[PDB]
This record gives sequence, structure tokens and C-alpha cells, in this order.
Amino acid sequence: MNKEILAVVEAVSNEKALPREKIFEALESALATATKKKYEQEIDVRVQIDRKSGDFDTFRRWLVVDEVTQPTKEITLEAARYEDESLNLGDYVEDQIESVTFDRITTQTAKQVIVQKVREAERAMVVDQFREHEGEIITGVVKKVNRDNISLDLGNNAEAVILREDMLPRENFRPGDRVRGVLYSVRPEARGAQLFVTRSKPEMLIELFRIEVPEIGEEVIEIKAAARDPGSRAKIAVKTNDKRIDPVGACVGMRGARVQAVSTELGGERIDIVLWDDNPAQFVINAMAPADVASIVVDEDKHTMDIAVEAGNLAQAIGRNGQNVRLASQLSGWELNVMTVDDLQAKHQAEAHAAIDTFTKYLDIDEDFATVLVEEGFSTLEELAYVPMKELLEIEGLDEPTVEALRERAKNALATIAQAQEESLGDNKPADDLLNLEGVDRDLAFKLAARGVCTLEDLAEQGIDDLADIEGLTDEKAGALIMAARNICWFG
Amino acid sequence: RPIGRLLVDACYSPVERIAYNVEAARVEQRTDLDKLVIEMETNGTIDPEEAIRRA
Amino acid sequence: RVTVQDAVEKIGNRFDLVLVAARRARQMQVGGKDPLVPEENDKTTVIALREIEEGLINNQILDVRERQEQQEQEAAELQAVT
Amino acid sequence: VTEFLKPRLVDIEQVSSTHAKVTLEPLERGFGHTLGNALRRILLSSMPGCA
Amino acid sequence: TPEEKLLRAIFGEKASDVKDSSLRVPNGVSGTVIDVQVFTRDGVEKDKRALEIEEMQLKQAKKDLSEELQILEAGLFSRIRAVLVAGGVEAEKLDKLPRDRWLELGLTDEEKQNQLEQLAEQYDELKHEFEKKLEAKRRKITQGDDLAPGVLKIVKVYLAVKRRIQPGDKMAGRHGNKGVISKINPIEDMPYDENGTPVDIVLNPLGVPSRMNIGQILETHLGMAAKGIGDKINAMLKQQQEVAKLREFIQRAYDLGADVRQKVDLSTFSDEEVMRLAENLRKGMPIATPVFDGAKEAEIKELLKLGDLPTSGQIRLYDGRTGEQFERPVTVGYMYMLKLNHLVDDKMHARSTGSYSLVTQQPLGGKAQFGGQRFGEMEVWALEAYGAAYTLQEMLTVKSDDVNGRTKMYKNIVDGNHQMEPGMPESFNVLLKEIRSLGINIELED
Amino acid sequence: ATILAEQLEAFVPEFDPILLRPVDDLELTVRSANCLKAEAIHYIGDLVQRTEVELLKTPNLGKKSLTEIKDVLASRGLSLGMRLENWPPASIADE
Amino acid sequence: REEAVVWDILDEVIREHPVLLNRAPTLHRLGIQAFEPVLIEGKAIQLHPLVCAAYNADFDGDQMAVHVPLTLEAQLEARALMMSTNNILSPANGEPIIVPSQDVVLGLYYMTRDCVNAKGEGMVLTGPKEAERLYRSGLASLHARVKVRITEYEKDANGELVAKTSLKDTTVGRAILWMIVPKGLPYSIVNQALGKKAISKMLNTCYRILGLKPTVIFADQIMYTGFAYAARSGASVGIDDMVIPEKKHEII
DNA sequence: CCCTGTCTGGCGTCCTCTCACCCCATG
DNA sequence: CATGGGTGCGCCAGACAGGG
Ligand SMILES: [Mg+2]
Repeated sequence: MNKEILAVVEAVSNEKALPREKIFEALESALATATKKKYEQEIDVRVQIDRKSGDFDTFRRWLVVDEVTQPTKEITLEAARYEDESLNLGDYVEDQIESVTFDRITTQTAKQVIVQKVREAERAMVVDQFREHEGEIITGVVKKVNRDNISLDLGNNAEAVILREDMLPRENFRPGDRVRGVLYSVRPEARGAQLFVTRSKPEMLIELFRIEVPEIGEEVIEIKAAARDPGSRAKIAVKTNDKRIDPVGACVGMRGARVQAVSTELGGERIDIVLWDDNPAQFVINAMAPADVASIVVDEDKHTMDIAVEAGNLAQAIGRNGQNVRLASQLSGWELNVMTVDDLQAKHQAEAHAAIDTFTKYLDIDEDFATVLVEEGFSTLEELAYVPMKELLEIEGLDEPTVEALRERAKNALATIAQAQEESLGDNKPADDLLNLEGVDRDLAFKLAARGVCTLEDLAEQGIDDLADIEGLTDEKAGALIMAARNICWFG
Repeated sequence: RPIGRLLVDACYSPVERIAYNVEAARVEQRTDLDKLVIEMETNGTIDPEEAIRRA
Repeated sequence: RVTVQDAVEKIGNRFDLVLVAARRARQMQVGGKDPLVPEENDKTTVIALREIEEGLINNQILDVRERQEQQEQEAAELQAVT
Repeated sequence: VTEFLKPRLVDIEQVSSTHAKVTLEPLERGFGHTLGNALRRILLSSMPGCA
Repeated sequence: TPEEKLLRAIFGEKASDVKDSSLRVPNGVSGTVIDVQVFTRDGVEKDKRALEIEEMQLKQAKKDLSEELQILEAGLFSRIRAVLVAGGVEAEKLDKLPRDRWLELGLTDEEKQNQLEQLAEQYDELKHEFEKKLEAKRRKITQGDDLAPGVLKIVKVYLAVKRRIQPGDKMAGRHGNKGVISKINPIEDMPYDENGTPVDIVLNPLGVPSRMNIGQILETHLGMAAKGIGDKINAMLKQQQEVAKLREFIQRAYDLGADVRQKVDLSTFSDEEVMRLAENLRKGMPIATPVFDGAKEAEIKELLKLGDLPTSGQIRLYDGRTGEQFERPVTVGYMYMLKLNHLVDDKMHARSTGSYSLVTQQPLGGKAQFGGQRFGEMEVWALEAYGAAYTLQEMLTVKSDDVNGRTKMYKNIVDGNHQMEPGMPESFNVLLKEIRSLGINIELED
Repeated sequence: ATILAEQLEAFVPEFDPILLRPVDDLELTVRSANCLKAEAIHYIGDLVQRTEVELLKTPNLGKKSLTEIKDVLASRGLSLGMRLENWPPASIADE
Repeated sequence: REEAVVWDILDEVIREHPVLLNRAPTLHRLGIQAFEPVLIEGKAIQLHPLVCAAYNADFDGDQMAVHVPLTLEAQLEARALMMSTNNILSPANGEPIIVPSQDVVLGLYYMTRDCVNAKGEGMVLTGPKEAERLYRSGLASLHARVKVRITEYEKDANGELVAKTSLKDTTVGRAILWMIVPKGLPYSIVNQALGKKAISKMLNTCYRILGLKPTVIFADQIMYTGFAYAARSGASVGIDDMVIPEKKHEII
């Protein structure tokens, strides 16, 4: 009876490595809840278990509050202090109440609350101790297969889930099968599956390589990037600081044994291992393997790279359904345009001709001088307007007066182009002039400007009949806007 | 809900016996017209014109 | 459904009707096969006799389809192995 | 107390031509007969026409 | 569990593995608890409600015997007042003194003082008798009762159901015209007549020429005659008519016949009994018809002529649905019909899966025991007579006897797979054990 | 239906009146009602102006009677410490 | 608890699931027949009247047992062997066992009969539809002899129904009952007075010619029109209906 | 042994619904 | 306490005597 409480507390404390205090607090809450259910009225109840005897006293708790909303469970601070002057806001006032007999009903409630406390203590500490597993490749047994997810048993009442998107496209699991996967997220669904496991994401590939390649687990080789088409093909980029170690050779292993072990675990996924380079162009050449790259052109402003290949290698460089270029682009972070050497030259000739036409049209220069600007690397009016004067003065035949005139023309061309578009639609010119009339939204200003009504004066000159076809403009609203425009233009 | 209430059955019905007797009409010079004479039998809780109006 | 007269007109024994319709309803209920006639949320028994009345099911066609869809499963297994 | 089950013609299964079958639900535990009898007696004679 | 054995910690007793469970009762009947009896074998502690019933019955018997003494003492004092009307009467002096001394007043040795002495003997007998009988009645209430071997207390509770009527009860007249009441129509659908009143019950005419009980039609016509006289009394009384016209009509309705036995006259009822006799006749006039010396046809006709009913007994009746007349006028009247206690919510029963018998694993029999209907031998013959073979196999292996077969069946039904795993009847194994328990060696070959 | 329907167209600021009630109408325990009467609290409008801290100073008013008063006031949508401007109305000042 | 959602569940499982009704003294095989349930507010099994002549079941306090075919082969045996539409001939002979018993033959015998004068004596009618229209409106009587024009379908070819239309000197009730007869039977099956032997051989000739399904639907239409016109008949029994012979006392 | 009288056995409708009561006796 | 100590049914039918 008495000594049995101590023996139970000691057995549970030792078996679940849990603080005795946390078990008692929970038993007190369990007994309070079991007591509340025996009364027809909603009462507040505190239970206190004596830590030496295992005896327990049950109260009618009265949550000491400032304002009473529930007179059956709450008492004012003034009324609580009339019974005991030591009470504060948030304390409990008690009332001698018959403790519930410990029948198999309370026993079952106590068992359930202990089990729940162990899930939030023993199992929580087990998950904390398995900080590596929360991130590394956990191993589970398939408990249940549904259409949209697989429930894994990890042991110790821990359940994990693999979602349909987190599976490989050709995997078929049965109840009782062993499955490995990366624990990529821990949420708070204690009841059910709080653990989310992936086999499809790139982290599964990284951690399989960490286990299979000791040199990655020892931090001698680093995986810098991983790009993956799950169950089909992946690319990994590897670097080492030790010049004595070939990082690609280490990840492949003797006759490919290491990469084949990882591929086999991923259902026969093809894995390319590439050397990481700190030069983006050299890294993209490596990422494009097994296709040979002839030339690369880098557009830093668009964050894009044009990759020229021999006409025989084009199909290999793109890969089946663009898989090779897509995985290389995801691995590099660059947008990759794969074309032939002939197509790249034709593209550059078309861009050079478009730049020459743009410069000839807007800068009032001859085609010979526009060609020199494009040969010196200028492709946009913005570059010519904003580039440091020193770079323009390095061009053979440019003097300081001609560079100043060229920049002034480039700035004037940009201003004209911007103003034209803003007046054609409702970007700035019609979004201020035509939109001056109170009531003009940006959409209506662009609809007006599409009819050639670009200014508040143009609107003041219109009739209601001239605007009647504008979708969303009633004759009354047209008349109000024309009158508002006339009041500002003619009577302001 | 308490033990002291007593529930009787509820016959919410004011009328007892409704008998119509159709008969020939002569007030109007036009013949082949009919008169509908309805003798109801109320228990006093319903006015007869109110009964025929609700019906 | 009221009478089963034409389901005996097409299977003359009136006892083989029960075997063929039971085999058909066991294929439709637990095995998860689609009915060959569009239903009206009838139970699987009436859908079985309704397929019998169309003529598209009797014991000959059921043996033909079980042999072909057993040979298909073993052919899929053999082409998966070799 | 004056709130009854207001009915409606859920379907008009007009069988073939010059023939319909109009079903009306739901009525009270006794109003099917009074509407059937009223419509039956009126259609029979009251309804006018030429012949 | 540790928490189940921790009953001793917070409380005591022992362990909680023991199945805690309160004897709760089954369904099928409503009611209102009208009377509770509690009997206690002597020695057992009476609880608070048994002491409440003991105080209640002590109080009832105390009040009842005290009212016996008070009522018989009131009759005795009324006798004393009736005796002292003459012979030394005191008109004012009688109620000045308390009432228990009505004997020592001025009166000589006569029959009256002798009678007051005899009433004093009776009164003192009632006093000492009331003392000893109240002591004996407290003994009868307070004592225990001899009961069954090993029972503490018996609680008896009286539910009082009120069963109305429904489609399925059995009603019948007094001539053999039985019948299950089949539809409880609304008021409007009933065939009414050209006065307005709906008929209550519509029987079937075709039961008369085959089942030759022609007496029910004469009973119907004479009942309509009786109610015609009752309606004429109700009409002559609802109009607040003086007693002369009521006397006239009641006398004409009581003469009305051949040489008969009754021969009453209302000239010796004195104008107040005739109103109360008409208060009792207004719901109909009762008519005696002795067994083999009864009312002939012409007397029924002459009594139907006294009321203004049609002579042939048949009123033309309209319809409730169509509102148009039934051709060939029909017979209405009053028949005296009885409800029989073969009700329908005492016969109706249904069983999915209940308890099973012990010696042969088949369901129990009856309704109080929640049982299943006997699929008897002739029904087995009637299913052999069709070609139904699987229906009979599950009708005597799966649904009835084989225990593993029926648990497989219950799992298969709640999972949607209609399929039976047959097995063997367990009662056939009982047949093997009973034949094998003789010197006979029955087996199962192969 | 048109014929049959045409053949039938000739037939077819001190709260409110609750503040003016006496405290006895609140169904309070005989203890709570007698404690309020001892402090000259006669109307519900007088009770609603008093704070919980003021009611606890009243002789013989316990924490239990204060909870009863709150639960009863809450059942009527009233709370302790509401300020009524112009209470008591001149209609009550003459009793 | 019997919540509000289990009654829709119940109307889902009852549908297309036959039950075996069984009278307690089952003597022959027609005393176990399989029906489809229709749910009843009540506590009494409602049993179709024609089927009663098979069970020897009156309604004077009788009781019946219901049994549920659990498995799937048993549902199919209840529908395909033991269904009540399948038992329309007694196995002891060739006589139909779904013969109309007592109210319905009175309704027919009052309907198809004649009297020498009624409303609409000897008027001429363009079809059975206006025969029923003249009976309902109140212009003729149910038994009033009349020339109608009926179109009887005689199937004299090899499975082809040939229409022959003619004027039969008949009554109003015989035309109204001709609206219910299926196509292949001749008009002379209703031209007589239709007692009980005549309606039994009517259903028997319908079963021998047109097969099972018109005979089931025609047995139901017989029962419905017999009950309806027996209700319209008002065929009571009185004390005056038993006519004493005037010659009885002189014979005695 | 061939017929005659006797002596014992085997059997007689199906479903249901209540009720009442189940071994003394005693050294 | 624990054990142990009526006399109103009627037919069929075959086996067992019983004459014959
Ligand atoms: Mg019977």
C-alpha cells in the first residue's frame, strides 16, 4: 500500500529515466480529471500525492483570479485572502473533498497519463539523444501502407511517416519490410507520426555517401552541392582540401563499389560525381559530364550561361527529357542554355546586330562606330549610360567630349523610351497625368491611354460618347471624371 | 425532467364533425348553379369563418 | 429487378445460373473488378444477373478470362525474371 | 403551426408522347388524396375546350 | 497494472484486476415505477431506504388503525346521541362536557343505561384492542421474513406500462369474428354518412356466409337501434327540456314489444331519478337479449322505427377519399368489440447474434432468453425441395452450430466479404460422443 | 391549378428596468441578502456600483457569499463595479 | 442508441437482399418463400395477400418467422429459386397457387357483370379509356351493356403480335378490366362474368401464352383492381339478404 | 413340423408464448 | 451431512410358444 507507491515510483524512475516529480504531477492531474468526471457539475479539482506514503488528498480547487468568469472553478483574490492571507493570483483554494477510490477506472486513467508523460519525457529524451538520427538515415519497419503515405515503426512507440512525394517512383513496400530514410523534419504530432522521413530529397543521397565514404564522415571530403531526379539520376559535387586525395576516386571507390552501393539503395539511380571548382565556368563544365563542352559564355546580369557543344554531343548534353542540363543547372545554381557551336555563333551575330541597330537608332552614330562599341563589349544603352568614364576612354578613337556626348545621348534615349511606354500604358506618365482626375484607378488610366488619352488635358477635351466603350466606365462615371479633369485644367 | 410532471396526450384539434350538403341554387336567375352549405362542429375554440379561411 | 426469366433463357440449367452469378459476384465484390454494365447503385448480385441477361458473361467466358488473366500474371512474372 | 411540408414536382417522367407521369412529394399524411381528387375532378369536366 | 495494484496506495482494499461492474438491466419496455418492496432476512443491516419503507408502513398502519378507532368511535357516539333523544334528554347540556363521558347523565336503570354500559364495554374493548393490535402491527412491520437459503434482501419493483393499440394487435367481437387490426387510418378517410359522423371500424362482409355467424349482423342492427334511442335522449336533453317529454319518450322506449317480462313504469320515479336515468342513458340505451328467448326481427324493426333510423338498418355512406357515394347502401351499427391480450409487442422478436447454449452450441430458445427461431425439420425438407443448397448449408452449419465457422462469418460480414468457411456442426460431434460412450465405435474414415 | 386557385381568391444612465428591482429578487441565500441589507444596499443598481473589495469589508460577508453574488449577477448579465451615471433616479429618493 | 444516420445505412443493406418468410406449420415447399423487405413503421409483418393462399395463412392471429440468407450463394438462391415471383404454380399439379382468393374475386364479379338497365344503357364508346372516364365522371354505371371498340392483339404468327380491333357488345366493367389484361390474351377471357374458376384460368392462360413476367405484373394488377372496385362496390351483408322462401312453411 | 394363439415392442404433426417447481432426513 | 432407497389406447408385426 504505502511502500508500494515508493516501489512503483522507483521502478518507473529507473526504467524510463524520468524525474519522479514529473510522474507525480501527471498522476495528480489524472486523478483531478477522474474526480471532475464523477460530479454532474463542472468543478475545479486539485489532487496532491504525498511523496513518502503515496497517500493523496483531493480538493475543490478555486483558481484565485482578479475577475471571476466561472464561479464554479474561480474565486476572487479578496475572497481567497479571507480564508488564507498568504494566497496570490494564480494559487488554488481547497475544500475537504472525498478522494476518488482508486478503482480500475482511475487506474486506467493513471496508466494513460503515465504513458503520455513517458512519451513527453523518456521518448522525448531518446529523440534528443538520437540528434544524429534526427537528420541521418533512420531505419524503420513498415507498419502500414496507405495510398498517400507509409507508416514506419522505429521502435520504442516512435512512428514515422514517408509521404508519397518522399518515396522513390518505383518503390513498392509491404508491411514488415525494412526501409531506410533521412529524418528531414520533426514536428509535434506525438499522437501518431511526428517524424517525417524522405527517400526522394537530396539529403538522402548526401547521408548515404557520408555512410559509404569514410573520407566524407571524417570531413576530409566535403559535398558542396547535390542535384537529384529521384529514382532516375543524381549529380553530386565534391571538394577536398587534401591535395593527396582524389575526391571523385574516393566517392567512386574500388571499381565503383561505393557509388554502386548507394545506387542500389536508391533503386538503381544513376549517380554522377563531379569535382567542385571555385570558378563557375569550370564547375559547369564538370557538371555537364559526360558531355564535352566546347565553349561557355557567361551572362552575369541574367545569371545565365550559354554552353556550346559539338553537334554530335548536343543530345548527350541535354540528356533524356533535358535531365542532364536540368541537374547541372540545379547543381550550379545557374540557368544553362545548351546549343551547338554554330547556333552560339548565330546567336552572338544576331545579338551584335540587334545592339548595332539599337545604338544606330538611339545614339545617332554610324554603323562602323556602333560595331566598335559592340566589339569593345557594350550591348545595352544602360552600360553606355552608367559605365565608368575610364572604360569608355580606353576605346580607340573616343575622346572625353565624345564620351560625354555618347553618355548624354544614351541617357536621353533611355528617358525617351521610359516616357513613351509610361504614356502608352499607365506606368508613370498616364498614372499621374491621366490619373489626376479623382476616381482614376491605374487600370482605367491605362485603358484611357490605350485610346490616346494620356494627360489630364486629353481627358478634359473628351465627350462622354468618346469614352462610352471603355469596360468598367459608366456614362455617369465618365461624366464625373471629365468634369473633375476640366475643373483642374480650366478652373484651377 | 422531474418526477412530478404528468404527461397527458395532446389532441390539438378543435373540430369534431364537418358535414357539407350541396344543393340547388335559385338566388341567381341563371340555373345549373350550386350552393355549398357546410355544417361544422367546433368545441368553441375556433371561429367558423376563421376555420374556413385557414382551410 | 423482379424476374430472372431471361437469365435462365440464356443458361438453361437454372442451377448453373447460381454458380455463374456467384462466381461473377465474387469477382466483382472482393476482387475489385468493374461491372461490364453501368449500374444504378445495385448490389453485386443484381449486377451479376444483369450481366447474365446481356449475354456477355457465362461459364465459358469466365473460364476464358480466368485462363487468360492467369497466363498474363505468369507471363508478367516470367518476363520480370528473365 | 401553419408551416407544412411544401411539396414540388420532383420529376416529370413523360412516357412516350401525348402521355405524362408527374410525381409530387412530399405532402402531409392525407394531402395526396385531396390534391389528387381536386385535380382529378377539375381536369375531368371544368377544363374547357372545343370539339 | 502497477496503477491497478496502487489501489492500496491512495485508498486500500487490495488490487483492481477484479472486474468492477454494476448489474444494469435490459430493454424492450417503458414504464413508471409505481411500487417498490424491500424484504430483509433478519440479522442483515437495514439500509436507509428500507428504514424509509418501514417508517412509511408504520405511519400508514398507525394512521389506519387510529382511523378505525376514530370512525367506530364516531359511530358509537352517534349511537349514544340516537339513544339519548328520549328518556332524560338534555338538548343544551349534551355538548357542554367532553364527549367521552356521555353515560353519567340523568337517566335511571332502564334499557338505556344498560345499553350505555354495553357501549362502555365495547369502548374499553376497542381501547385495549387498539393497544395490543398496534403493538402486534409494529411487530409485523419491524420483524424480518424467512427467505431463501443464502439471500440478504429481495427488492421487487413494479413497472406500469400503458399499452395503447397499434397495427398488429388482435381484436374480436363476441361471435368468432377475429382479426389482426391492419391499418390505423386518419379520421378523414373513413366512410361517413349524410349526417357527418365517420364510422369507427370497417370490417369485411365476406366472413359472414362461409363462417356462418349471422348473429353479429342482428347484434349490429340492434346496437344501432339502441344508439338511435340514445341519440334521441341526447337530443331531448341537450335542448333543456322539462321532465315531462323525457318521461314520455323513456316510457315509449321501455314498453315496445310483445308479452315481455319488464313492464316498468316511470310514474314512481318522482322527477329526479328520471333526469339521472337519462343522464345514464344518453350514451346509448342498454338492451338485454336472453339466449334462446331473444329479440325477434320484427321487434328490432319496431325499435329502429322508434328512432328515426332506416328500417333495413342500412344507411347510404359516402367515401372519405373520393367524397362520392358508395353504391348499394351499406350496413352500419354498433358492435361490442373486445381487445384480446395477444398483442404484437409481446410476440415480435429479432436476433442477429446472442447467447449460445452450453451442451450443444446452438442458440437458445424463447424470447425472454434472447433466442432465435427454430428452423425446423419441415423447413429443411422445403429447402431440399428447391435446389437451394448453400442456403441450407449456412442455415445449419454457419448460422447455427459451428463456432469457428460463425466467428469467421462475423469477421467476413463486417469486412464486406460474403463468404462462409463451412466446417462441421459441433452437435454432430456430440452425437459421436454419445454413440461412442456406448460400446459402439463410430468414426470418420479416410 | 390555375382554375382551382382562382376559385379561392375570395377566401384567403442607470442600466434598465432590472436596476430598479430590490436585491431580494436575486434569489440570494438568506445570509447574503441580510448582509447586503445591513449595508443599506436595497436595489440591484446599488449592488452593481460596489466593488468586490468593498463587499469583502461588509461584516459577516464570506468568500462563499461573494461567489454566490457574482454567479447570480453574471446570470443576469451584470457585473460588480459598473458606474451608473445619475443613480438613484429621483423616483426612488422618496422611499 | 439508434441515431439518425443508421436508418439510411439500413435502407442500404435491406435493398436487393431477400429474406425467407416461413409459416410455422410448413407442409409443402411453398411455405418458405423469399421476399424483398420494405420497411414498416410498426411491429407486424405485412404480407402480400395472394401469397397467403400458398401459406394457408389467414390473418386471425397468425405468426411467421423471417430468416436472413447470410452468404452470397444464399442470396442468389433466395432470388433465383425461392423468390415469390418464381412460385406461381403449385408443384403438386399444374394449378396456379397465386390464384386471387376472396375480396378480389368479389370485386371482379361485381365489376364484370351486367344488369338490364343502368346509366348509359346501349351507348357506344370509342375505347376502354373513355369507358373508365364515363364510370368515374358519373355518367354511366359499372355494369351497363355497351358497344365498345377494343383492340385485342392475337399473336397468330410465329412470335408476332397482330392487332385486330373490333366492336364488342360488352359492358363498361369488362372494358375497364380490359385495360389491365396484357396484349396477347383475347377479349373473350373477360367477356364472361369472372367468378373464381374463370379468373384462375385467366391467369393460367396468361402464363401459358405470355410467360412469367406479364403474369406476375398481371397478377398484381388483378389484385389491385379487385380491391379497388370491391371497395367501390360496397358489398355488405344484411339481415334482409338471406331471403326466406315463401314456400318453406308449406313444404314443412 | 404346420398353422394358432399370446406376449412384448414400436409408433403416433409443427412452430410459439407464459406459468410453477425441481430428494427426504437425520442420528 | 450426504447418500440412497396404477388399474380409460389402439393397430401392426414379428418372435415365442402351443397346440394340432
Ligand atoms: Mg391461421
